Amino acid sequence: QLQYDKVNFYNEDGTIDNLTMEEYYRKLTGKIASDGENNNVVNSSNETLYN
Amino acid sequence: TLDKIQKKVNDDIKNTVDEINKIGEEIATINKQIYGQEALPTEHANELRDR
Repeated sequence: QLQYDKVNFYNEDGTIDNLTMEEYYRKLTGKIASDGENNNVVNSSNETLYN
Repeated sequence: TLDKIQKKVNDDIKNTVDEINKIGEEIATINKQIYGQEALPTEHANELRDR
């Protein structure tokens, strides 16, 4: 039953979750991937002008 | 489920927001890179404009 459900977490400062871990994981992993997306284009920006 | 998708639509925006806010300086800085008190000639700015 529980694995169906969204359950609560107080992260570091304690901010409140009511979550599945897969959500939890995804927001964590998603945080990394977004940066990769951002870094790549940002890098691309540095490249073209630098070239 | 109607309620769930409502909430999914909500973050999609915050998903949007993150994109623009992150973009907002990416472009602003990029403009900051092209020129300043000392100047950048034009011909490559074409491709920078292209970027």
